[PDB]
Amino acid sequence: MFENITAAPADPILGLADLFRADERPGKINLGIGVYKDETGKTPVLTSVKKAEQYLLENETTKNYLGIDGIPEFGRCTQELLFGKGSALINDKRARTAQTPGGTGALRVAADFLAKNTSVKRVWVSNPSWPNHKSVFNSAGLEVREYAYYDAENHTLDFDALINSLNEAQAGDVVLFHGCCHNPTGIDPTLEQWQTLAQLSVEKGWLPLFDFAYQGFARGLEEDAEGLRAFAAMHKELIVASSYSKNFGLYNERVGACTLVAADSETVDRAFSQMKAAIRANYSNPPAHGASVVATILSNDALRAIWEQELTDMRQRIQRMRQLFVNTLQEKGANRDFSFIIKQNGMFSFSGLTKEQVLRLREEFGVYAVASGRVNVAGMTPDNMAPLCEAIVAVL
Amino acid sequence: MFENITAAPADPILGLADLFRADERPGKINLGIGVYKDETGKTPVLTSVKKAEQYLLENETTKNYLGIDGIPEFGRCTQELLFGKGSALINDKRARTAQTPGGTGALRVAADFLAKNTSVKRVWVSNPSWPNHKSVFNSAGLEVREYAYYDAENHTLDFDALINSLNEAQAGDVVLFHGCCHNPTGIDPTLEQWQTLAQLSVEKGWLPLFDFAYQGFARGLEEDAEGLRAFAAMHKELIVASSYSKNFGLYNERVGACTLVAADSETVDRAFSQMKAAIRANYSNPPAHGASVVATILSNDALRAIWEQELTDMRQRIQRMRQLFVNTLQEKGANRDFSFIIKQNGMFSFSGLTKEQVLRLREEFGVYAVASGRVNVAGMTPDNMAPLCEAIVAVL
Ligand SMILES: Cc1ncc(COP(=O)(O)O)c(CN)c1O
Ligand SMILES: Cc1ncc(COP(=O)(O)O)c(CN)c1O
Repeated sequence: MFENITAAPADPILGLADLFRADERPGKINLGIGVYKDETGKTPVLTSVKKAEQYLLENETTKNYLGIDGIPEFGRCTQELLFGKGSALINDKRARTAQTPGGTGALRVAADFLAKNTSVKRVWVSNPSWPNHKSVFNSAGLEVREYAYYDAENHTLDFDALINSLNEAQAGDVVLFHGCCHNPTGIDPTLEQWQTLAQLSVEKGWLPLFDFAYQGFARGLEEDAEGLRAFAAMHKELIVASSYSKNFGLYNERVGACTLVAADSETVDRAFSQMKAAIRANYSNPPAHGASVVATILSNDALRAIWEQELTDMRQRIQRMRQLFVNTLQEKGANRDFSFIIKQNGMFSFSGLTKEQVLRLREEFGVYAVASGRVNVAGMTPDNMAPLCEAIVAVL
Repeated sequence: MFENITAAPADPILGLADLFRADERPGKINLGIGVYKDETGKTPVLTSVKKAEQYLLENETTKNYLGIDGIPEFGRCTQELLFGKGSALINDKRARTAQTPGGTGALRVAADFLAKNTSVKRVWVSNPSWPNHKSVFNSAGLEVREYAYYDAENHTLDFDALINSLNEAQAGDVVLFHGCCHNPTGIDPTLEQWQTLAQLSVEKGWLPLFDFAYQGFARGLEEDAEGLRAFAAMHKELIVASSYSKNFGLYNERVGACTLVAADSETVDRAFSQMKAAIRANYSNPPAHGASVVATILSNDALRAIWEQELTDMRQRIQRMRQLFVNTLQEKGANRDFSFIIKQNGMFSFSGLTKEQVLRLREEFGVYAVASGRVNVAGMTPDNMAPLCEAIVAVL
């Protein structure tokens, strides 16, 4: 049965990682990483999370299965983060949330749900995006089409190209939007651009699918949800796939959510019953520990305050590295302005380096980025910034 | 897009559960439950698990993502449980294990892997089986066909009917086997019957898929794997979907494994690369906490001993209830043979009650079983056995 199976394509991520580990040079630097690191180069467990885990160790008396949609408090806390306390969507019971194994798990549940219960055949994704978006949607039998996004000359949102691309989208297509901190570019729509897109989406009959993996890493929890909430105010229907992997530092515990929104409570409940069937046929019901930590923290005033400040510390450290990177580069020698780095949001930015410059940075200087030129600014520290920048300047 | 979606079918499980909850009668009894309960009617966190969770709280310093296939130690320990320490499959590196979100997650990964990378179109499942088997395989686009299994006259394995049924299976079809503790019947092949089936499967070109959710609940860890190991000795290729939900009491942490076996190490590694691709496009990588507890316990002599004895305590309590149920039915005036209950394995048995008897049980006596007559003998205790049996005798 298995003798003729073709090996999966290479996987550049695992990948880049292995080469970096094998590298014997001082002082090699990994900017290809996909997680947050603090100023010491570690990805610690958040203190709020440790405190919550201690509470669960002390208080859990069973591991009995959760419901298919997971912990109810997790679902309520999730909708308040997405839509805001007092949102009409919440008041009108127009939204149902399933706890999922990570943001990826939410995307796949959304995809399976749409493939089996609607006429959706196609999902529009930005070029560039997270590379697993195409894999997830194709796995459910959905075609992925790309829309233009990045102005490589100005390192900005090519808004005109975006709108032009998306005019090829038919009514009933899904259009995926990164809620904030676009991966890989760090370039997000302004609020006014979000509002324009919301209006266009209504007119053209798109189903919006928000991928919200970095809430809190651009400007703040509420600010980062402005775009989503502009869409929510304009649409009867939408889906949100959110993730707590980065903003709770809970990557490996697989903590995310798929939130379904419809015109009213009867419609969303009926539709959500099929979303639950899609979950049942995949992993049956979701892993408690990470989501329980999230619910425990979000619903406790003391823990939530500690967590919100840890998330603010992460957001602020990323911003300090963006500033320190620009200063260190090019007040000391470099190319057509790197100030675009200060305006971008989240852990990631395209550096503007070519695939060959990136290879030369790996081979000659032991500095690792992804072939697209994406760098994770949280892999930067005050201590490694000077050598990093000296290497970059050398390949310009 | 969602206005015309059809509601998912009713869900008899949630279902039975809700009706039971709402029932205001003493002394209602729930035998429809799908988990272990101890003699006090609780489903505790195992002590070994609590000890491991304390160790992880003390020692974890990151939640950074696991690899796609999860914790390596979890994989090694899983293969030793399945195949035995010193198995040729292990020595010859013919097996690859992915940590998955529960046994359900393992089944879905197997199904996606098979649908996308092989010519498999059909999976044969016993009639009866766990009702989610059909949903999982269908979700991946695979047809499910049923083979005969249960002799309702003798409360035994209808081995002739099984073999006759399966002769309609074509070469290249998947045949699913429950490894031990068949759900819902508690009826397992004898070792000689497993050996006959292993020979037949080789001759007919079936791909065996073992669903191994109750290792340790029939006779013991090694004994319960005899059937699987008889197949492993005879086949180049097979898949195992195992679960740690029941035997570690880790239901909601979603802890299972999908183990792929091929003729040699080159073939299994190449095929496993596509199994990892199937995982990546689903939930990306698996939840650490439950599997880490399992690896921590299995790889530590002290914890493993505490855990093996807790599992033995569960197996033995189930056996004591089987005996007490048969004795008490006799003593309450059932004038018929229930001795078949003593020979069946695991938490579940068909009581032999009709769907109407089961409804009458619920309505007149507040005793809840599944409509098929399946009862969970771990819902039985020395204290509730007499009323339970009085009610049953009353509807015979
Ligand atoms: C845009 C985007 N979508 C989804 C994911 C997947 O997140 P998770 O690890 O929670 O599955 C990521 C990576 N955090 C991402 O960047
Ligand atoms: C035969 C069978 N297969 C798989 C499962 C699902 O197990 P899990 O909860 O680990 O996904 C069950 C329920 N334990 C089962 O009885």
